[PDB]
Amino acid sequence: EAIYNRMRAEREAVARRHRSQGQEEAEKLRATADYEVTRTLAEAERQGRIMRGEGDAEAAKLFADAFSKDPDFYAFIRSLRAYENSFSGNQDVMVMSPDSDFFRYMKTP
Amino acid sequence: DAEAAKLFADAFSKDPDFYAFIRSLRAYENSFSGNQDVMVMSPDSDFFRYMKTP
Amino acid sequence: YKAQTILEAQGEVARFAKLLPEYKAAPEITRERLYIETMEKVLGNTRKVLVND
Amino acid sequence: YKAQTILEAQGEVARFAKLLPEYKAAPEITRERLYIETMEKVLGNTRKVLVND
Repeated sequence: EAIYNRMRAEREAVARRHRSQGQEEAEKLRATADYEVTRTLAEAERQGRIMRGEGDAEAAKLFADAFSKDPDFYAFIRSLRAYENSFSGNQDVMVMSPDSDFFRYMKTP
Repeated sequence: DAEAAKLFADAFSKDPDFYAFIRSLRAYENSFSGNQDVMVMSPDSDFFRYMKTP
Repeated sequence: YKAQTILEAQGEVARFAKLLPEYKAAPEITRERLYIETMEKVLGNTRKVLVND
Repeated sequence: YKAQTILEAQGEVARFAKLLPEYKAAPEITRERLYIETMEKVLGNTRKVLVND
């Protein structure tokens, strides 16, 4: 029985070695495949970034000239839109005062 | 990293102030993107200068 | 990682190079517009408390 | 995304260009109306505390 156990252990050793070699080869192939996939995706992302930058610059030109037509009024309108967009959520708390100039009509004449 | 640093230096040497402005704005956008922080401003702040009456 | 970071650096360089002349043409308006957009985004993302000091 | 950004920029430019002459004719009234509307919306969207200082 001891001899049988020893030979069985040796055969299991050989089988495990063969399977481990196969797994190593598979892992190497998968690693190089993943590298190639990442490189292709990075190249595509770089081209997409270039396109996005081109679009942003083109939009910036029109914004710049049409808004340099009148800077102060655009600043006013854009700031109001920013206030509305930022405070649209109800997760914040705002503290005021009856002396604040918006509530100057809250106080009676 | 060395190659990327060389590219970035050669590009942004044209105008450092504008690059700092853009990169800092993007950093502000990215860092605060998580809804886990609390900010305490004042109505007298320069950004909220148009919240006062004309 | 090396390939991806080099390509991303090239993309960012191209974007900045394209964007720069438009700002150089009209600095103040572009500065104001970008500042307002960034502030509205950051303020929308975070909770706010407006108290006088 | 590039095409959409350009289209939205054109739309916003058109809206501002149309709206500006109306402002230039009578600045005070339209400025006050826009300010009041914006404050109405922002105060309606947030909680209020009116403690005196």
